[PDB]
Amino acid sequence: MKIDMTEVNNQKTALANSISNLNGQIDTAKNSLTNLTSSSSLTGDVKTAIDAKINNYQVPLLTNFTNALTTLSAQYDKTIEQFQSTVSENAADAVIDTDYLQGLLDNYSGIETSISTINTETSTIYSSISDIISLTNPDSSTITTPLAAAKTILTDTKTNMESFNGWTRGTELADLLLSQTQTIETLIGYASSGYTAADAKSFYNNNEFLQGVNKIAEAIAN
Amino acid sequence: SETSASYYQDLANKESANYNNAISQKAAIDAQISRLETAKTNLSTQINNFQTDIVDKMSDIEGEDSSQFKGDRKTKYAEQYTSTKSAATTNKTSHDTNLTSITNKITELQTQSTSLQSAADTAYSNMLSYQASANAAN
Amino acid sequence: GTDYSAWSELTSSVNTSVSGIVDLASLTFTTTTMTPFTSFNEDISSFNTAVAKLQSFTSTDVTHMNQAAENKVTDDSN
Repeated sequence: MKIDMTEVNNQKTALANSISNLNGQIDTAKNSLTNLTSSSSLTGDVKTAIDAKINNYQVPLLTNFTNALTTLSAQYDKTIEQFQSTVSENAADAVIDTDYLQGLLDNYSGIETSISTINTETSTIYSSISDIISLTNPDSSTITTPLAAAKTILTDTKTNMESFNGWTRGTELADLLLSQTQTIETLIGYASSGYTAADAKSFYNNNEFLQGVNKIAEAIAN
Repeated sequence: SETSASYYQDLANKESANYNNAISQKAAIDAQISRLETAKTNLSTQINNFQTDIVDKMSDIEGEDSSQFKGDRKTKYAEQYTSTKSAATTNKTSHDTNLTSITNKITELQTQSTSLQSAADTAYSNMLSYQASANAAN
Repeated sequence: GTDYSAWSELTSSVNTSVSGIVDLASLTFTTTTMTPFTSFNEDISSFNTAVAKLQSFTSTDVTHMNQAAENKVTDDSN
């Protein structure tokens, strides 16, 4: 269990670059589909059904894929927010290894025993010659108080690391992609019949999937 | 003869008491020297253990590897480590100061034991002179 | 009238532009092993799976649209 915020922020930049490239290619695919609806090279009721199919599904499908990229980017930023809030670590290059913290913790017992044993021994030799010369044994709690506080930091950090490692995101992107898959599968089932088929035409003219994609995009704009 | 011998005999009796008192005080001082030698031996052993088992072991919980521990959590941890290491060094210095005080006390007691032996030798020689004068006076 | 050449050229540009959408590059974590950050590749893979499914349908829908145009040419000629 290890995390390097340097690598995480580098992946955030690489993710933004790939999202920028995909959004440009998606916009090109949107323009190509738009050119079909504005074309007069085909006419009739079959063109009315194709225009309804493109404007109510094909273009919204490309729009929702851009919304999926924006949602994936927002979830990556929120995952960084969740890490920097659960562990309390706002450093941009922070490196934390749970096994390395445990290795530092495995040496505390030997130091704690040495401090407690030597303190008992020195206190004995100081009290044995107290009638000859009274000498003060130094306070061992001056060492063990920050020693335990330092151990708490290693105790709390390792715990929050293991705690954050089990944190789960929401189903926002999973629900968006399931809506994409179900819509595409329905368009596949209608591809064997004609565009002017009663069941297929009624589906192409239904704008509920378009309104759903419009609502996801409008929420993203605020 | 009777007031002259009693005069020197009384002075010999006092020097005899001074000898026995000086020897007893020297025996008590020598007993304090022995107890401090024991304390110096055991304190030096615990000082060496404080260096190897406490001060020298601090580097094993430091975490100076930047490739495995870096950020604000290391900063908060390095602060408490510095306070722990500074306290362990201070407590060792305290033991070294007490060890010096014990050594200086041993030296002062050895000087006092020699003075008590010199006082006993003087009292014994005075007793022998007074005893000879008291014996010849009769 | 129906111009099949212009229509087939536009549907060809649709199939080209949709297939021109590349895979979302997977993130690379060499030292980072956190599950919340490692599990992002499953979301990227499921994204490219849904996109590849749209690309397969688009390749079929382009052929479907071209057939509707030539059916319009054949039936309007009669």
